[PDB]
Amino acid sequence: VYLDRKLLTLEDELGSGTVKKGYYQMKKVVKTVAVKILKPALKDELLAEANVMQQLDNPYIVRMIGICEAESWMLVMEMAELGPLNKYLQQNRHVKDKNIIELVHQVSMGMKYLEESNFVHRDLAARNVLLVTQHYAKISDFGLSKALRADENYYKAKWPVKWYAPECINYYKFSSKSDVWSFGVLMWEAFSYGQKPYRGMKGSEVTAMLEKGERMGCPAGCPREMYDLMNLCWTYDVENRPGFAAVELRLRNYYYDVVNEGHH
Ligand SMILES: COc1cc(-c2cnc3[nH]cc(C(=O)NC(C)C)c3n2)cc(OC)c1OC
Repeated sequence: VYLDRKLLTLEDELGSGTVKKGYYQMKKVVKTVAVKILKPALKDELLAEANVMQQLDNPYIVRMIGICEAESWMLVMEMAELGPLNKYLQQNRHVKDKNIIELVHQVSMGMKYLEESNFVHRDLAARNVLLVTQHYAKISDFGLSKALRADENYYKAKWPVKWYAPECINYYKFSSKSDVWSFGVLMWEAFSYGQKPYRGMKGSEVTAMLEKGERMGCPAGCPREMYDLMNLCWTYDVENRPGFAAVELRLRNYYYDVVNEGHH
């Protein structure tokens, strides 16, 4: 959890606090890492972030190496060389539909685990799915994430409104079902090859559209089954909206179906 700064080697910027690629000399190897670096509230956020990641043990969730205090406060995590899913698909338009399915199923597996762990993510978007390889996705960015109280199935709170469920907007209530809503948006982005959802619309206009029972259209080349899954994620009523255990299963099965044809 606590790291020796002199074992860390930063490069002179992935994004902009800032995220920078670095090297942490480990027990025997040198490990490539991503380092989140800050510009009191800001410092406690980072430790809260680190506390959440510490509690999570799953192949489809970014792993924290530890925290560092030097020039600035620094959060050191495993590196995802291919970066954010939305950018990847934007620059790689010929990624196959099967490959996209495989990646979003991987995200659902990570989310299924987060649910069983009683954590809400609250920033689940394609920008926060990071690619270790073209066939290996991990969930990142636990800056807004909350551990649910033992006696509550939701957390009561700028928001990424286009990814938030009606109950988040209407009642400030975040649950795993809210994350499922965000996952639908993320699915939409993945099949739209990393285009922004609700193009040209303001936050308030989105809320209005959703209130009328309208949902985003089926992306070009997206299988009807995956668009059916998207819309089910976008179930307005929280009770009728599926959980991640159901979602992961629907994706597991349809991925295995598609794989079977790739041979047939
Ligand atoms: C390889 O290209 C990029 C890679 C990354 C990146 C890679 N590995 C990571 N591990 C934890 C991260 C992390 O905490 N990321 C937060 C920014 C979500 C994180 N971000 C981020 C990028 O832009 C943000 C990139 O595009 C230049």
